[PDB]
Amino acid sequence: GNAAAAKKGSEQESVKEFLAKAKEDFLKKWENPAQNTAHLDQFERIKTLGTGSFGRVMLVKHKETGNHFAMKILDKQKVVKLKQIEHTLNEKRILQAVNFPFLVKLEYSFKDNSNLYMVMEYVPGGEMFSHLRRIGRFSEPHARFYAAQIVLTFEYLHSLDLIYRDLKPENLLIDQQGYIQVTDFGFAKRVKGRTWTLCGTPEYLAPEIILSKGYNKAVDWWALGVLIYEMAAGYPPFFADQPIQIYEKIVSGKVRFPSHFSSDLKDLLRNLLQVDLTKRFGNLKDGVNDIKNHKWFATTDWIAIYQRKVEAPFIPKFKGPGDTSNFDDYEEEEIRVSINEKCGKEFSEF
Amino acid sequence: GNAAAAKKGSEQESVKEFLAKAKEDFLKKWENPAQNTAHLDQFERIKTLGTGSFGRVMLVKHKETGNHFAMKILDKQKVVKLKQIEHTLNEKRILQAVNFPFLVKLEYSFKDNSNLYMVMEYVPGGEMFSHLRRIGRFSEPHARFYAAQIVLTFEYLHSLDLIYRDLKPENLLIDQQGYIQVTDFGFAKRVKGRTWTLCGTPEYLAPEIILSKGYNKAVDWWALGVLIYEMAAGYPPFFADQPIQIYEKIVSGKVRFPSHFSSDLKDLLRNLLQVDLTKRFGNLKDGVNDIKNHKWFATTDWIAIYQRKVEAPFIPKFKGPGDTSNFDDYEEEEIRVSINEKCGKEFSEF
Amino acid sequence: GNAAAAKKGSEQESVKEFLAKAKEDFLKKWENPAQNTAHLDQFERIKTLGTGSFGRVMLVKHKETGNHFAMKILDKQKVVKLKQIEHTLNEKRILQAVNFPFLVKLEYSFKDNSNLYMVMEYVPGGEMFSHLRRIGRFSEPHARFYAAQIVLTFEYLHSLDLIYRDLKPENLLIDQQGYIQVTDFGFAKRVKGRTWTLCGTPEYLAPEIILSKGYNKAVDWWALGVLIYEMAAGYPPFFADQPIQIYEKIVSGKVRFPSHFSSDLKDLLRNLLQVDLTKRFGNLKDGVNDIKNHKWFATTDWIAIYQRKVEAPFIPKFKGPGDTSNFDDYEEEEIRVSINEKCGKEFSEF
Amino acid sequence: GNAAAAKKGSEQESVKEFLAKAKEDFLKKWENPAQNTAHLDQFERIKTLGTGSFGRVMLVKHKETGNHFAMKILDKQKVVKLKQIEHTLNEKRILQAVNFPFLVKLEYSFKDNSNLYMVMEYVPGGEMFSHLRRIGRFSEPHARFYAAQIVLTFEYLHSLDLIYRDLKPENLLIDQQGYIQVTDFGFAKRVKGRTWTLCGTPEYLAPEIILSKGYNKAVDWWALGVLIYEMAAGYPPFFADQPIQIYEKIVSGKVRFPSHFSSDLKDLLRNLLQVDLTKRFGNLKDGVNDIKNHKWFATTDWIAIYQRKVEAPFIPKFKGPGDTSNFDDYEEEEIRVSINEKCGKEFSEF
Amino acid sequence: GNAAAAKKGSEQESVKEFLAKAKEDFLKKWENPAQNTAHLDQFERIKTLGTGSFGRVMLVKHKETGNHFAMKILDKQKVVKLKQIEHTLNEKRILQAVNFPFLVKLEYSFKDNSNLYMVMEYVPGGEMFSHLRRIGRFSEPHARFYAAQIVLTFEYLHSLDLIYRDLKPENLLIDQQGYIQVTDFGFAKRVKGRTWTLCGTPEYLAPEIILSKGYNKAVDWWALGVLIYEMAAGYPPFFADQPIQIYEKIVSGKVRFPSHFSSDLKDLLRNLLQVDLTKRFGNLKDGVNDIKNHKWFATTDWIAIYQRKVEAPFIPKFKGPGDTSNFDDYEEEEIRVSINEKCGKEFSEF
Amino acid sequence: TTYADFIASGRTGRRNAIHD
Amino acid sequence: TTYADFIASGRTGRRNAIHD
Amino acid sequence: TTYADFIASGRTGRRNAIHD
Amino acid sequence: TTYADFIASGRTGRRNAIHD
Amino acid sequence: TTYADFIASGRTGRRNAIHD
Amino acid sequence: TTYADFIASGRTGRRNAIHD
Ligand SMILES: *C(=O)CCCCCCCCCCCCC
Ligand SMILES: *C(=O)CCCCCCCCCCCCC
Ligand SMILES: *C(=O)CCCCCCCCCCCCC
Ligand SMILES: *C(=O)CCCCCCCCCCCCC
Ligand SMILES: *C(=O)CCCCCCCCCCCCC
Repeated sequence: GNAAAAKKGSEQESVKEFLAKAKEDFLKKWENPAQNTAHLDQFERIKTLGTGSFGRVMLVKHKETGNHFAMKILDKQKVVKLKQIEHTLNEKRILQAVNFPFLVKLEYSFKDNSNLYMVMEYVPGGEMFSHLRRIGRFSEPHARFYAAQIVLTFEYLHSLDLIYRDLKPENLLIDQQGYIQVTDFGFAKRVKGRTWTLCGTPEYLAPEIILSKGYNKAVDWWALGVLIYEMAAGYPPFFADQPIQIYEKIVSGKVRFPSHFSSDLKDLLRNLLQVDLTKRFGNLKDGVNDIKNHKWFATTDWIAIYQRKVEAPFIPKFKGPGDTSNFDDYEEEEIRVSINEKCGKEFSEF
Repeated sequence: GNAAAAKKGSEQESVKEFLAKAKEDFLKKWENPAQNTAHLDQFERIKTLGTGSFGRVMLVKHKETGNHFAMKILDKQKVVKLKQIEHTLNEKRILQAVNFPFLVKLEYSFKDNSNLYMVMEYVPGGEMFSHLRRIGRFSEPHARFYAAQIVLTFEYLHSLDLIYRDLKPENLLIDQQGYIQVTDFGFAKRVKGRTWTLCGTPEYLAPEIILSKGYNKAVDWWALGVLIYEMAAGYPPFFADQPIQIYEKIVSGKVRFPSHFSSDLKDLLRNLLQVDLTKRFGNLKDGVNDIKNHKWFATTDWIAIYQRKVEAPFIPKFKGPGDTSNFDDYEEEEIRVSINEKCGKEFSEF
Repeated sequence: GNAAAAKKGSEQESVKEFLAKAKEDFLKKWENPAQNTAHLDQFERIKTLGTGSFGRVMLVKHKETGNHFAMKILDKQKVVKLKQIEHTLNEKRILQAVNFPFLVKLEYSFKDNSNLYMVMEYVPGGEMFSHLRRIGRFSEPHARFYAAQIVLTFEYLHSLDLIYRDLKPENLLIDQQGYIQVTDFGFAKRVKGRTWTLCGTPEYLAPEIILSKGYNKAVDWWALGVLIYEMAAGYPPFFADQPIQIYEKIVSGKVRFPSHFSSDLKDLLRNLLQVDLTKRFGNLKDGVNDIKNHKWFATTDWIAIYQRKVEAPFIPKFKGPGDTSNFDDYEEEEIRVSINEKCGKEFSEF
Repeated sequence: GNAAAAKKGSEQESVKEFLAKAKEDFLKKWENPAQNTAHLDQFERIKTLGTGSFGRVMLVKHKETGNHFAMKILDKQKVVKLKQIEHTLNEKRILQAVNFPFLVKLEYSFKDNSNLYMVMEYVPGGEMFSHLRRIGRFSEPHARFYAAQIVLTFEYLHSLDLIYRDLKPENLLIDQQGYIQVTDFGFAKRVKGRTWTLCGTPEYLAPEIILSKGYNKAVDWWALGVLIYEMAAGYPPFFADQPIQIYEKIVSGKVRFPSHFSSDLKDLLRNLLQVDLTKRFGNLKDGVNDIKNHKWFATTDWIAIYQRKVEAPFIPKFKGPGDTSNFDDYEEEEIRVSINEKCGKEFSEF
Repeated sequence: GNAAAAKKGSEQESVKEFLAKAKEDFLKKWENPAQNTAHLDQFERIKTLGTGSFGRVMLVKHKETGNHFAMKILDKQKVVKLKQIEHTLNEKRILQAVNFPFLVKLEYSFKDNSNLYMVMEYVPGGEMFSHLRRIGRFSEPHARFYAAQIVLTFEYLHSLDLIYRDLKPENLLIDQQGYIQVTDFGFAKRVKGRTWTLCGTPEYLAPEIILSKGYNKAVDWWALGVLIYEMAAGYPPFFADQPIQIYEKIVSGKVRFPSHFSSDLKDLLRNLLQVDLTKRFGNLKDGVNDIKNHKWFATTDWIAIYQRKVEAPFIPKFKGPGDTSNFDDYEEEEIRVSINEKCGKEFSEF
Repeated sequence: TTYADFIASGRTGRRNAIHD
Repeated sequence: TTYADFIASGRTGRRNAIHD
Repeated sequence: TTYADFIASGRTGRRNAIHD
Repeated sequence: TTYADFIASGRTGRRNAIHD
Repeated sequence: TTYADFIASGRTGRRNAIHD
Repeated sequence: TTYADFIASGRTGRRNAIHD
């Protein structure tokens, strides 16, 4: 339960076993990675869904199943020159090792002479980001629905010794049913203990990251505070034109809460946007349960949300049968793969 | 339950007894029909709700109860000349014999010299059809809500040896609360075994009907496939300008699923829009439970839906206090009934 | 439960104890009132939220907690001249004595030389009134959600021997989460038995009030009938231009129900808009349970609603970060408090 | 002018010369047709805009100009088998001969072994039809704007001895600026005098066509009556389920005008939906000027409309940069043209 | 006229004299500047409209007239440290010297010990920018309305030897009536001949500016091309993530026009987004009249637009009586001005 | 339908309370 | 009002032309 | 802003005429 | 996408039943 | 209200990540 | 269509001016 009754007891009994089966499992895939699961002829290319720094994302149809995926194609040379080899390699390992309702699923991965291909599940509703910016702000029920899902996602990731390091609306894809799916595990790190890299988006940096003092999984609960605030408010708690000014403001931590924030919402936020890590929720004795048992979460049944059985506030209805319009009617390219294998030993572990 | 726990056990235990009390009951009314339950002076005529081939549908107010019904008025001569005597007679018998949340209730029936009157419950939200066409397509949660209700309606109808034979959005009226009510039992047949009539709307014909080979209750699970597809997609799986071309396409059964269909939705649909009846869901060993226990239905509690206690995605708010505007401000007629009784022995069983 | 199972048994077992702890409690605060709980320097004034006959309502921020309240400021002289001393005094006593989910909370109260200040929780979504008038009418599910909450509010108030005497959409504030909060306890009376004052809004007067015959808590169940009707219909059951004509119509009690009202809705309403108090629901043997167990309420779980754990149909998203726009960008005043204490002995009990 | 002043005098002086230069001109192109103006390599294929009975319409980009056209591709064999050779040939001749603001321009035409290609200007706003059906009905100013444009189009066509024979919303494309462009000159006929073919859409058939008595250019003014009525009303004046019933109603000509039709609109319509051709407007002594000088047209300056300088009520904003979404993300074909020239002598005049 | 008739002759005769009276006039104010026209006590402060790098913009009410202005307040020290002294001084001189319908009017200017105050007319509809981003793209009629107004604004500015140097949607404020008002004359330069400064927004830089080769008034006609394109398309012709990549693309000048652009729109744009200045419109022999007499402008009467007598496509209705909500309910400051005069000799010419 | 009656009375706005 | 009739016929969609 | 005042009076509905 | 096909057929309106 | 500040910064669009 | 590119850059918000 969330607190069914003292069936809260069964909630916790269950969470406990669940997460134990989960470490066993991750550790096996983590420590013995699954590798090169398919090839390009198996997929019809439908349209370009997008275009990036290492290449395109494509809507593809797997020919045996008649199912649709989004294919991220990465040119080896481009990732090598952009010095993204280790981020790429790391994202793939994490992704093929992990398994939760709300993480986006890496369906297949393979390389070929030119390109690395990570075929993921296609989540047509898009990111939370644009919906949030078109709608303006989300009601505290809508915003709590999503909060509940991320708490659970972080409870799981952190048990596998994974700090996500990149929460914001742009990595939270909304699916068919109206539930979150987190994308981009390129800054996640499996770290037991403390680390030192400057990474995220400025807005969501916890004061320790900015301060270069070393940091841990407690950065993700500070970014849940930034996230609930921007969902329920419209805009981030600390934002500025220049990043260094955003930082300016973050290391002071002086937040003004909107008057329509409930006393209750404000007080969850006061302990997630905590600067003292000895007072930050999710980083105290009572771990997540300090967050999970806050009165803003009082009407949330954590098992119902896990089970995907709550009714979603909003389901996106992106327009355009087959090919959409927003996704986009781009100028279609060839995907050329070469007569020779480029970058073989760097991407050898992929 | 849907699968409460192994309270799925109580779901099924219960469904089992329910349906048993149901056959007992139908068989009594079926085999000894209730007949001529009221008369015209009992009703104030408010407005014409519509006009058909055998006559008008009227909004009427029953004077003792102060309650509103929709009165279908059929001119005996017109039904006789249109050769609809047996369809009419059959619809009435079925209707006065059957009893389920989601079927529209025949409140009273009587004839008089000229006309037969079937007074039904008034469901002001109208058909699903127009709502569907104004909205464009329905989210897989919205579309599954309705699917759940029809699965239950067909489980019940088929246990009473009734094949509905006419599913489409135009017979699915949405009520006050947001739940379906199926209208039009003029092509339903109580058939144990197999039948041969060409009936339905082209779009929804199962390949066997088109092929004239004989057919059974398995045609209604093929039409649930056509229905979930048109709700979740916007348009039917097979449609064309000419019916014979729709047929053309149906007997090949080559469907292309929209990219926003979930892998899961596509795979429910692959076994309801099955051409081999040895592979069509609802027609295998595991009857409906092959459908009811598909992962698209995974978050559905079948008892909650029966009990009408789920919260409805959409409730229509047709405009116009008393008399509406859409329903319609027609030119009002007299209902004339004659000095002589027309067609007495044909409609004698009514 | 609402009727969980014969867990209806636990519903009622529980309601029973709950309400017992509740009388104990109210009686203590009622009979020994809490008094003068704070002072003005403790609060930053943000904006004027509104302006009345005894003075302004202001958005204020309590400086220790960083929380927002709405401050009703009343000038003692103005209340004294408007002869509102006893209504004021009475509202405060009731308010500091009572405690339920759906009543608005009096957070602090104090006076000073000039003014009395009742600092309440800020409920930014505003009244149900304007939302209702912009939307036009509410679906019977939306309208039942609110009905369920008021039934519970009246069950509690009436157990504490309090007749509310002023139900209408303008005192039903919708909060952050989408639940009702009743404001204005200035006509409530703690009366065991019968009373005689002419009070309410014309539209909502029960025939006994108009008739000057003496009346009791049964007036509030007649006003729940007026309320469900105006929510589900758009307009009141009896309304006219002149109040005396509204009365004209109320003491005849001839209501016409809209055709889109469900047979079921109409029949709940026939016994709440009852003129014979020996037939009015909530005033019979079976108290509220005649209302709570009506088939319109059939899908309502009364504990879920109490527990605030149902999902709200509509959550208002009033616009304007901090200061809004609707709430209003007024010409800001000083709050002047004098060198001398005005009206000291009249407001002495406050 | 429309009636500038007695500058109506200059309107008419001008119309007069204009139309004279116009016959001279048409007659030259009509009697000496321009032929085979380009070839396929000159055009990049962007997307399929649609698919028909003789083939596809494609969005194409002419490589020298960087301009977009819509390419109707017709397979010679298909047109030959569908017996459309003469309609095809006739549409092309008419189209390459005619020149007016509101007719859609045939930019190039050519054939090749397999297919005939008519490259037209691309008018992205689509047909009036769907806009009309989504909006419901058009205000008499909006509806008169379009009426004014068609009056002018028919004045010109009829002077060139061309009866259009196919008016309805589906051939009236709305362009970038908000003005009409008439498509489909496949039933137009250059007939001096009277003809006998059954052609149009049922709804728009003038009683003479139905009656098989012979008919002339007066059929197009009856179809302007059907058109203004469906624009200003929502639905056609005579419509039914079966065409033969539509005819049923048309040859009686009993029209009921909506109550929101202005007395003035009703009276223009009474003489365009005239059954007696001796009383039908546009067919009397005063030709078009009976229509052009009707009080519904009183505020219309006919030269301003010609000159495209009035401000358009509505400009469609179809969505989807490059490729749209509505136009459609189809499955793209090859256009195959053969090693051999099919149907050479039939399409020889093309 | 635009081309009334050969009243085009009177258009041009008139434009000619107009612009002559205009140079006479500007030259007088330019060469003898009006200076220090009022003081702060003359104005009631209403609300903060915004906050910048040199300070706030405030809604102010001039006490004699009861009229509203927007007061830009600049702290002398801040402008001195930001090295903006000459831009500030220059903007003011230009602004007090110039006079056209579509430029925003500097109503008063004064300094005081601390701050410089430029009181401008208040244009509540806001920038075109956000409207454009909320609406998505503008119809070619809407977009041409605005184009017409900027052509006229640039014809005038350039005659006074002023190159604007900063066109984009964010400086085009839409007023009460729906007409443009250009703000920000901080990068305008009165230059006869050629200049060398890198200034504007990346998106709108003409290739010469990027190339550092020297440039003239022809940069503003390249920025009219960027502007008509972003209005009629949604997005800029050249945009990228990094500015240096935007530049990358601009100095190649390879633009792809949307398919819904009219052949005519595309061809105006081909000669405004010209890289060869010997082919760029507005910079050829026929000056502006190459632009003003392009067929996209064919239905534009240039005098009607000047005269403000065309009907505006869109008038913004920003919400919030007095104080708005979008403009903003900020935390209000003091404006402190000091006991001593800061920066006296630098701002001495102001 | 009395809703048309409804709109026509002034009683479509905020109703106050007779009183006391 | 026949508009309700209108919606109920199938003739609310794209009408083609009898022909030729 | 008095608009908030406005909404709060009952005088947001159809105003009749004192009279005669 | 066949949805564009869909709109273009007349079969976007109320479909009746072949029959009987 | 800083929301007006918010709109005025360029930081109303897609935010990327400093990095690595 | 590059419009999808457009949305994905941060350059969908208020653009400032390089400068001076
Ligand atoms: C309480 O209602 C019943 C317990 C059944 C819950 C199933 C356990 C699922 C727990 C997984 C939680 C995942 C969060 C990281
Ligand atoms: C499982 O939760 C509890 C079982 C109580 C369910 C009531 C049984 C109703 C079954 C009727 C199903 C009708 C479908 C044809
Ligand atoms: C039935 O489900 C379970 C009983 C638990 C309900 C908690 C009791 C709360 C009753 C308070 C009702 C207040 C109404 C005046
Ligand atoms: C009256 O204002 C001035 C006359 C100038 C009008 C130009 C003539 C154009 C006439 C063409 C009409 C086309 C209709 C078939
Ligand atoms: C043509 O119709 C009539 C001429 C009257 C026009 C008034 C002249 C105004 C010209 C000012 C143009 C300003 C553009 C920089």
